[PDB]
Amino acid sequence: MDEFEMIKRNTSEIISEEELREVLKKDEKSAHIGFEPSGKIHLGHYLQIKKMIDLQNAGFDIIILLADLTAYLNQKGELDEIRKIGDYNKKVFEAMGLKAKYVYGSEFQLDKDYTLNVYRLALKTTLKRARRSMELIAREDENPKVAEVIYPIMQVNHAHYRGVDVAVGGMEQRKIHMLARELLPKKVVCIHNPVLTGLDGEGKMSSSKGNFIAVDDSPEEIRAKIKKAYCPAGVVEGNPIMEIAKYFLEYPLTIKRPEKFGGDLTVNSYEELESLFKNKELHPMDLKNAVAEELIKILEPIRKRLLEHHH
Amino acid sequence: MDEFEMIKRNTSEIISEEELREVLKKDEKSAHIGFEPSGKIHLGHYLQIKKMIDLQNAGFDIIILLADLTAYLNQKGELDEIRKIGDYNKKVFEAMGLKAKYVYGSEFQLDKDYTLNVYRLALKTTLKRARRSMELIAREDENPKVAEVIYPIMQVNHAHYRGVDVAVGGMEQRKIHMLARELLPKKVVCIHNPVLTGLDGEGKMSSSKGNFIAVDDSPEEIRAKIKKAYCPAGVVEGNPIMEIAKYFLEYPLTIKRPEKFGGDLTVNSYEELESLFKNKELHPMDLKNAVAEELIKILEPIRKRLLEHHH
Ligand SMILES: N[C@@H](Cc1ccc(O)c([N+](=O)[O-])c1)C(=O)O
Ligand SMILES: N[C@@H](Cc1ccc(O)c([N+](=O)[O-])c1)C(=O)O
Ligand SMILES: N[C@@H](Cc1ccc(O)c([N+](=O)[O-])c1)C(=O)O
Ligand SMILES: N[C@@H](Cc1ccc(O)c([N+](=O)[O-])c1)C(=O)O
Ligand code: NA
Ligand code: NA
Repeated sequence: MDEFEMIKRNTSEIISEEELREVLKKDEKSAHIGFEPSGKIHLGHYLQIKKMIDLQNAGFDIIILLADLTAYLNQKGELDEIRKIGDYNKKVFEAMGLKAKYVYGSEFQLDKDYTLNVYRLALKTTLKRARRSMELIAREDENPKVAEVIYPIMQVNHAHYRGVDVAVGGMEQRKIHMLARELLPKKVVCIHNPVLTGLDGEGKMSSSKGNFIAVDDSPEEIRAKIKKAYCPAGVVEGNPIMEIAKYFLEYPLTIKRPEKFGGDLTVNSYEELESLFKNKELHPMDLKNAVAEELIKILEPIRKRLLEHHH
Repeated sequence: MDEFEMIKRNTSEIISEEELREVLKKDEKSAHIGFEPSGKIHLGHYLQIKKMIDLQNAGFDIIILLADLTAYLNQKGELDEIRKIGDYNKKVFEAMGLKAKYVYGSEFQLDKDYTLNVYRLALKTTLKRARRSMELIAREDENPKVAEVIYPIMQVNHAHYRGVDVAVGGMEQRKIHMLARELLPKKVVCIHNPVLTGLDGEGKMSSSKGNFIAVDDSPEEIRAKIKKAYCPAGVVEGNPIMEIAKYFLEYPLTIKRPEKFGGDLTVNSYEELESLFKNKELHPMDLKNAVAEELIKILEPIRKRLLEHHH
């Protein structure tokens, strides 16, 4: 497993693998990701931070944007409060083990030169394209605002401003990134991570949809959340519990079961787990129980680092 | 005729007359108008400059924005060239007799605080409202750009930034001004001047439609343009020649005619002219001839001031 395969692990798409290969030959390389500050940091965040750590171990210089200004544009409240959530988010990301350069968008995104560039990009971006690129990002609004279409070109310009080699995001970011790749002189390699299904199975996992597991949830909270989750037997597609097994659990893995249900079961790989589960050889409740306990152990260091701040 | 009536002369609407009355009681009062730089200055410009001179004589401090940045947003070309046209436009406005403070939008519209305000207004302005407000302003584009909707909120913020008492524009500006009146804490009095019909009668007079009389056109040019113009007998509505008689000619006025067509005719007022013309007592060609000669004499000082620069 070389650096390229490590980086590709568990991604949905890399635009493009040949360009990424060229980047990996450089000694000095940069990757960045931006996060609108969020009041709870959940497994979707952690999946992305995990990817930044992968890149960091591949020799990348890592930048994390606390995207306070685009969060303001996306109707998340005042800037001062957004900034305070940003500082909390940074502490969580540090607790996750990421030492990086943390920057607030408003530190530079209001400079004359940045703004002039944003306006130059606004001349090249159609309203229709801008709106399409925000479909999975914009706060729901029956009356969309001008701010919605300024949002994507801020994110495009950021990649230009920083000269970063690689941009990372969830798949929800992919249309903004392909806009960047179309408009900017330097083409950024984009790495997109899968969108986690929320615990209800109804939509995507989000801080605003109340369908997430937070990295600092208590053990009892996690058990309850998993126990209630959508997880139909034989079904992997849109199964949030199977997703968690695929992206966060360490293998080989021992699923503990009562002997009257077959007793303990050791899987050496997610793919092994997947066949057992598709073949209805693994009951949803036994999967839930194992996922819950292993995730508790996975998140424990993060929760304890954050709880030590209170102590 | 007091200051209020002088200011109201030949306007299409004042939003609102009661607010304007309150402004006129102040000793220190400000009015502004903005112009995207234009390669030819025409009678539509002159009508608006005439209104600024009216205000100036009413004791208003006058500001003229050479709107280089919004012109850039509206797809009029580079900024450096736009700025050069702006400087030419200023010289024409001076030749028209307006001594004022001339400012370029880019001198201040890119400052951090200005931009932050623009983004705050973008949170309160719907895309639909922004687009509607640009219907008569935006360059024709089958694929409208994000820049189109940033444009109006720049103009709104400008009024906020300057704290001006009065904003002046053609009626094409009225939806942007009513947006300003809705969003800003200080309500600006808006004075709207009529939109001149182009010489073809087909649409509005514009620098880009080639249907205008420029203030520096030669006498022979003006005669030709007027001679070719739409001017149907008995019709005042959308008659560009009658419009010119109403907004630019001095009364009383002598229309010279051959005796075989009734001989010279003296009208003491546009309204007099209008009845003679509606009653088909005035032939279009005699109207054209008089309009042409009087307009030539009206524009002569402007043309000579500008021609003295070459000399
Ligand atoms: N769109 C990201 C936030 C973001 C990512 C990258 C960026 O460069 C910027 N930005 O420039 O403000 C913002 C989100 O959904 O959380
Ligand atoms: N179309 C997406 C947009 C969206 C998704 C998730 C979110 O958390 C937010 N949000 O915070 O505003 C917005 C949706 O399902 O709503
Ligand atoms: N919309 C005006 C130009 C303009 C008027 C007033 C203004 O404040 C600004 N502006 O702020 O850039 C621009 C035109 O059609 O020519
Ligand atoms: N809808 C208007 C917009 C417009 C009018 C006049 C103009 O000069 C320009 N322009 O310069 O782009 C634009 C039109 O008839 O085209
Ligand atoms: Na080296
Ligand atoms: Na006084």
